[PDB]
Amino acid sequence: DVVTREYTINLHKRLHGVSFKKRAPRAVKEIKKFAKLHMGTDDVRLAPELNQAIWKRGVKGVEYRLRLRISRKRNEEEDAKNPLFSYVEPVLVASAKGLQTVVVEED
Amino acid sequence: AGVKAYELRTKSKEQLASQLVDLKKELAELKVQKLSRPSLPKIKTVRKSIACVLTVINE
Amino acid sequence: QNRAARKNRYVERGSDVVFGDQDALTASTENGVKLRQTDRLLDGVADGSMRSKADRMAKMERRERNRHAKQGESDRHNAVSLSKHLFSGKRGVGKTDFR
Amino acid sequence: ILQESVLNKYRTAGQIAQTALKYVTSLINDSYHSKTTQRQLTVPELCLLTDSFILTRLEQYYKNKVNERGIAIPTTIDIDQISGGWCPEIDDTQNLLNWNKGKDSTFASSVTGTLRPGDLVKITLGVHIDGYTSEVSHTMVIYPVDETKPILQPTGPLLGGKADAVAAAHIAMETVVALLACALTPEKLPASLGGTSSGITGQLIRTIVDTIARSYNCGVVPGSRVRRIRRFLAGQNEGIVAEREYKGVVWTESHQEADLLSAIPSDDFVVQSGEVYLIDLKMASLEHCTKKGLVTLETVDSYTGKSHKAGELIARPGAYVRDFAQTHILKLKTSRQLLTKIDKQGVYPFKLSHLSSNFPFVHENEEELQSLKKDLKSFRLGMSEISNNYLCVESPIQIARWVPWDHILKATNPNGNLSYDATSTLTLPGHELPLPKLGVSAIKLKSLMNSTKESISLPVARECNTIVLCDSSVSTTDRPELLRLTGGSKTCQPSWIHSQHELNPQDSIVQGIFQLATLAKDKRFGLLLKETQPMKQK
Amino acid sequence: ANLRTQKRLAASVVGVGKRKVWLDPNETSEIAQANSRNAIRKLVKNGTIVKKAVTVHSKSRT
Amino acid sequence: SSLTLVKEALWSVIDQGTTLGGPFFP
Amino acid sequence: AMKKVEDGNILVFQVSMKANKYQIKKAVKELYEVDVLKVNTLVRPNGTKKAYVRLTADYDALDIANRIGYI
Amino acid sequence: AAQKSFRIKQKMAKAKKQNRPLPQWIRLRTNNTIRYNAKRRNWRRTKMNI
RNA sequence: UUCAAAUGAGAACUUUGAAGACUGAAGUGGGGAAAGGUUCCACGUCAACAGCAGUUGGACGUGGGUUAGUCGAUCCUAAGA
Ligand SMILES: [Mg+2]
Ligand SMILES: [Mg+2]
Ligand SMILES: [Mg+2]
Ligand SMILES: [Mg+2]
Ligand SMILES: [Mg+2]
Ligand SMILES: [Mg+2]
Ligand SMILES: [Mg+2]
Repeated sequence: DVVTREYTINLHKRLHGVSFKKRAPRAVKEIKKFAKLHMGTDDVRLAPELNQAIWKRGVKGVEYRLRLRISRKRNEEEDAKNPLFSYVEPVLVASAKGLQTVVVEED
Repeated sequence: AGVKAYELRTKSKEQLASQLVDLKKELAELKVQKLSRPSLPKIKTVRKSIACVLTVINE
Repeated sequence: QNRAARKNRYVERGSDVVFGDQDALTASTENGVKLRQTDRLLDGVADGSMRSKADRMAKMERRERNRHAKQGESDRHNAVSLSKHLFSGKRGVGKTDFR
Repeated sequence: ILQESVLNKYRTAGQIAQTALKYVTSLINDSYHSKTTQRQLTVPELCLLTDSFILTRLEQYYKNKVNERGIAIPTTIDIDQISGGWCPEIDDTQNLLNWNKGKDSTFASSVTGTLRPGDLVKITLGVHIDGYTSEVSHTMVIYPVDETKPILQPTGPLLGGKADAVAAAHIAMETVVALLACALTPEKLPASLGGTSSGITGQLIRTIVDTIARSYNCGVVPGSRVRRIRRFLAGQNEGIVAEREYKGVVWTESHQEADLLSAIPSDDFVVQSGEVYLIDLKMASLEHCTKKGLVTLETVDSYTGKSHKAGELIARPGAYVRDFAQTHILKLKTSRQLLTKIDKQGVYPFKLSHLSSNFPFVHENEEELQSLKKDLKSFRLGMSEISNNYLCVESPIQIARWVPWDHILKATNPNGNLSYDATSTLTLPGHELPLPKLGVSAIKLKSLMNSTKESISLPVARECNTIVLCDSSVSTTDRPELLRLTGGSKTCQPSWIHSQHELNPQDSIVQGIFQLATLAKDKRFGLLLKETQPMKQK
Repeated sequence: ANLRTQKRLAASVVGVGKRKVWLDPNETSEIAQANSRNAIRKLVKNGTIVKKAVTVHSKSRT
Repeated sequence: SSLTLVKEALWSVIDQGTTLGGPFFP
Repeated sequence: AMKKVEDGNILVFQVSMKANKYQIKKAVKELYEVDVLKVNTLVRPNGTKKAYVRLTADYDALDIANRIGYI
Repeated sequence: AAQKSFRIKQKMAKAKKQNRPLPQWIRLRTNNTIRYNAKRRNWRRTKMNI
């Protein structure tokens, strides 16, 4: 099924205690696992703008909270091992605090 | 093909020299063709004819 | 934008009609050579069946050196049977040959 | 799909081709038969003048209304054993003389450019407008002029195998034209020839042509075809460029083998109305062959150093074919400019002189010719790098050759089907099986031809026309009719020949051929053929 | 495709280092066709290859 | 052998008039 | 090598290792009946000598290339 | 060295022209026992020693 | 170190773009001397080698490339032979 939602991921408690050279790569992997949990799709693709948002303050300056837009869509290629995949985009907001999960109407 | 020494031995110096010059021109043209065709059997007989003419002149 | 799009027109040409769905038209060389470039390896073998036969012969002959992990025909390093500096160690109270 | 405008474009192309053929016939007759011209013209001069004449005539038709128009087939003049591809440039005359010094005189007419009595001269030319192509090809004969007659005429009719080949080509051309016209009214097909309620088939075409050739003791050269023509797809380079769809009948060494043993083209089709057909038939004389043999082709190269054969022809082909699927950015500015000029020509074979700004000639001047040659030198410089990167390929010069069957059978091929020409530059001829049932490849057959001492070169006569099967709405006369865009009784008039061989009337196929001739003559209740007329110049 | 040669040629033609040369990722085949500095110059002219500006070293605080 | 049979069959199978034009140049 | 024909009116030859520039210029003029502006030489990494022969403005290297046969 | 002697350059030219694998038509000859170039040299394996 | 696309049967390691860093002009920059000898560059290309991998390579195959009256040698002499 095709669906789009906006989430907030708490990267602070997921990166708590991580070595400074590994913080941003582990943030990438935590976002992939987060999307896999919320959409049931092992295929998760992150937008390069989301990668920029993760890496904006260096390798050890990841944000505590990130506002993500996750779209479960259809894998249109006929060689796909899974029929659906997740696409994760950044949501550049005034503040990531106090935001609940919402459903975006795909129009 | 090629030249024959018994045919060459009946000629004069001027005829032998003219034939040598013609053979050298022919070898130059064959070397030009060899740049495009690496297997050119006529080069061997032209070289042997040049050698035979030089041998007869020296004799 | 509509004026620009309507100006940008594509009309099928004869090259589109004939060569649109085709390719090649010329046999691809084994070594990626040009038309008048010599091929040292294969110029003596005119036909491709005998070319493939010689290629299989070379590939079969390569096997022993490949199992010995040589860099190629050019790798001919020879190891000695015994290294004297490794098998002449008798270290008294004093100077040694290694640390 | 035939339309008024499409038919008009085909008609204009055919008219220009007929006018060009009349022009070349008049030029040859003035140079060698009329003898009013002080200096005889040569073959490259005739080809260049024909191309310039075609361009000047085509300049005035469909200007500023059609994207692409020009010469489809460059003017080709083939003499005797040469079965196609002879169109030398004007700058290669001394090259030909120097390359063929010390050879035999069997190709003396082609080497020197000057025609000789007894020559079979085959002239081929084609014109395209918007990709609608009309091609003509006519064999003519060169004669000695009788000095005793008040009027110019040959001393005597042409006799022998060349006469047999001319007769076979002419009669096969006429019979095939009538047979394809019979597809519009199938009830007029003779019963002895085939089924009255059924149409025309490739099997019927092939058996009629084979019967005529066998009656006149001639072989069909493996380049012959009777095929369907569409826009931009006229077989202008058939052995070089592969085609997605083919509807026609071809003759090959494989077909010769099958007859002896009695997108691949097959003779399992039915001729349909509303189609354009090219008929190109080459007949090689078998008079000097005392035994049963195979007719094949030999490619002419420009390397004198490949053999010692004094009976060999060394020449460079003058027509090139652009491969539009291949791309490579060149290093020479001359080569890049030449490629830009070449891409304007389209998908038809071209000569280097066609790309000159001096060409075509407005006034025939020595300075015009010299500026053309000055262009041609740098054109050859650019073409060297263009051909080196496979952007363009040569159109081969081919000589008909005869190989006896006993030598082929006695020969041994250790590879069988597996062998192929790895050094071949073109894919289509490089990987070919001329004898599929015997397991003999093209390289093996060429080796056999070179190894045999009794392999001779057969004289060839050629006839090629373009026809349209016009429907009732398409035709003017409210009935279906065949429009012959090229050829007929006005341009392709047969020369004075006398052949001892004849069709044997006691065979069903020959009876059908005679009835086809009768129904073509019958202008009241028979078939309707509309020939395209050459146009006046002044 | 391998555009290492084209990147090097574009740097040499434009006159900057390879760090200041931008190859359009969408015109990959067009760039791959360019074996010569003349074709590289044509690509620079039509905008497939772009020279980047220098990284700023401002002197306001100094 | 099919090739041998083909070769044998090949060995087995190999083992007035007309006038066009006239006294004129067209 | 073919680029220099159109770029600087220069022919490129493989010449003998024993030949100097005087001999190269004299041989070119004798064989092809042209006037040579100047000769530059190098020894290639394969052990043969390469000569760049530039002709005068009154002669065209394009004509000489066409006459030789490579073009 | 860039500024080398002619003798050194001549030996280098000979080494370059020797550096090749076997021609493939050699393998097709009758009673051929030459199956590879046993004297192949590479610049990073065996030095020429001047 | 990371993201996406491309290529490919196959991509942690190839290419381009998007980012984060580093050498920090006594450089991880640009040239040379000794030495090496074609390793330079292009096209093709993966069996072996690159202590994982590999579509990449200083690897394998085929070729291209080094242009001088003025830069050097060449001439002079030093310790010396
Ligand atoms: Mg800790
Ligand atoms: Mg020098
Ligand atoms: Mg720093
Ligand atoms: Mg350097
Ligand atoms: Mg390299
Ligand atoms: Mg490894
Ligand atoms: Mg290499």
